[PDB]
Amino acid sequence: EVQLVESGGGLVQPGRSLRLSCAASGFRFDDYALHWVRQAPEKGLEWVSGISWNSNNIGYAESVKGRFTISRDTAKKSLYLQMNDLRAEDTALYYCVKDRHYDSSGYFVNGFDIWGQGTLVTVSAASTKGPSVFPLAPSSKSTSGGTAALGCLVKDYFPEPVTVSWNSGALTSGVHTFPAVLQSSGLYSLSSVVTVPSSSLGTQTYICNVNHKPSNTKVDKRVEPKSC
Amino acid sequence: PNITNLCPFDEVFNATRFASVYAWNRKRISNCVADYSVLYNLAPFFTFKCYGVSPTKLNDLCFTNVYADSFVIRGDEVRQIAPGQTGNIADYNYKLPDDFTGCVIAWNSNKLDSKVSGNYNYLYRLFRKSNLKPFERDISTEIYQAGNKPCNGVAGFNCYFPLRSYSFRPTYGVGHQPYRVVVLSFELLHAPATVCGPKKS
Amino acid sequence: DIQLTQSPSFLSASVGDRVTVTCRASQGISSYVAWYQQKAGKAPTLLIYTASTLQSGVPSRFSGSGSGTEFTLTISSLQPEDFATYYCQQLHSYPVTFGQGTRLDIERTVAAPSVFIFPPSDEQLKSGTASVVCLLNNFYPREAKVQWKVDNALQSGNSQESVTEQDSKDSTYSLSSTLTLSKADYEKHKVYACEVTHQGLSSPVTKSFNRGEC
Ligand SMILES: *[C@@H]1O[C@H](CO)[C@@H](O[C@@H]2O[C@H](CO)[C@@H](O)[C@H](O)[C@H]2NC(C)=O)[C@H](O)[C@H]1NC(C)=O
Repeated sequence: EVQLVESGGGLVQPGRSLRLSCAASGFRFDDYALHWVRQAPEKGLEWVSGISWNSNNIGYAESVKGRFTISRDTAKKSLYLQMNDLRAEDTALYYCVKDRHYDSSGYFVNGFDIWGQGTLVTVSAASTKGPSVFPLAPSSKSTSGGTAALGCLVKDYFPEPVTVSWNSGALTSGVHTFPAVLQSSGLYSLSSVVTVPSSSLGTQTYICNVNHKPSNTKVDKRVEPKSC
Repeated sequence: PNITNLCPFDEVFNATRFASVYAWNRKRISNCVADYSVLYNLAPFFTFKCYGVSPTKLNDLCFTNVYADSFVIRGDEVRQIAPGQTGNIADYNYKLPDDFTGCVIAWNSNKLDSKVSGNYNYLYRLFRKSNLKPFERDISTEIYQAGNKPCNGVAGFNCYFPLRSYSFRPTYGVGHQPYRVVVLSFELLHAPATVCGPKKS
Repeated sequence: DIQLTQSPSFLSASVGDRVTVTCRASQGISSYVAWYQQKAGKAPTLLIYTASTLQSGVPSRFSGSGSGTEFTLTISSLQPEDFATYYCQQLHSYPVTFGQGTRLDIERTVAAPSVFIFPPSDEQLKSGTASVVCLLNNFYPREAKVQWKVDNALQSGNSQESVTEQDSKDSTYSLSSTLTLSKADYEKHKVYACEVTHQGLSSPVTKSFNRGEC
């Protein structure tokens, strides 16, 4: 089996360099061309760089040229993409791929056959913090047909996406957690809501458990209907 | 006799990259059983012109050893690979001997070695002081200076770089399209009878 | 350089039908084109190269055709695992260029989304921020439109939205709208309203509340 493994990714800040490592196995390394591709979240795909079999034909994208360095070593079966002068635009998932006919492009037979799982690289001007939780108290306008909607609002947790559980995992049906979004200020936030019949409102207590590993902050916040 | 493992006739005829003509590669096939049926069964090729034996009866005979070479040349000049022919590759790159007993295989590779911008991985030598004795390879890159004044590794009139680079493009005619060539050279001294094809009892 | 366009951005289909994706280029690139399939959160794999030659281990239902500046990918029969994303790739020059991407969706029954609007919590107000959330639930067509209307005045440039993945049980979608206001701006207005337009909704339905009403 042919396998490619990516390593070295993570979080950095603008103005600093970084290095990666694409280890390869299962095929002869010296008779195949390799490429580095990047993908932004929910933004399709985009090409970054490519190399030839003997390191003679190298091509870069305009918006990327003059900043990064591709280098292949056959001694350790390794491919390196040295990074320089990072910005927030480069935050993406990186794939290391292997072309099929020992040369970059233009030939009749070409194609990206084997794609690595890739690594996440994020560049930012902000630092890890604790999230703030404001519960979404259900009201008479949040219920319809005997079923009410309620949830929790967690905001301003920067480093990593957060996980939420309802009733310590007891309440799972009818739960929808929207994907995390990037606020204009540079901090992440999302909302998780659940629909429950109004017959249980006032008799059952619902507490959303929000667990954030990077800040080591475990917050459980109750949600109860508003009393006017 | 005994021995059944097939010879590696797929490593050479299925290789992705073929070495340039000026610096060719030499391969030894020994201690195995040959299977020439696949060669003319699968690959659509031209010019199976063999010297010293009829192509039909390669299965019955037994051989001493098999030497396999491989390179790529221009389309119009594939006829130059034969004893008694004169040409740039014949004189300076690959020269066949007067007494030859073997076959040559040439097939088109316009769908493999053609580049839209232009291939530059294939090179040939253009000029040399003298001819080459058969079965000799050259890796020399030093400047040959025809001028009286010694250029000594510089570029100028009466001095030229010995090597020249091919450039294959899909828009070329059939004459200039690249051709992959593999030559098989035999010897029929038949003392050991080690590497011959299938036979019963 | 050479720009490539996917004709259908999203295309709904059902099992056993015929679908076609048209990747159109700007210049004449002969037959240096390829197609790729990306699963849900997985590394994309090759499907076809030179638009005519199947690579390996690919079901015979897939096929491709085209010439010049037009290419088409054909699926003879649909299968449950065929739901994925499809990209087209140029291979003529050296700055390679991928298409904007085609996403396939399941085919099902129109759903009228349930509209819920929540008032800002008091705990948030003392922190200096105000937010009103417009909630859309269980609508089959992915496309929709959320309009923010405050004091009978349209609002723009200060709202964000997010859509969940298609449900594995109800095969519907959920949409949430987040509107950001300062504490001073929140108290200045009187009524906050949300406008929702949807295929399964005959007329725009507005869920709203008054600032001075509980
Ligand atoms: C070269 O590689 C091919 C892989 O495609 C080997 O297998 C042959 O593949 C063709 C393609 O249809 C078949 O028609 C042949 O029957 C296959 N050969 C077999 C099964 O022995 C091929 O053997 C390799 N070697 C060559 C061509 O000399």
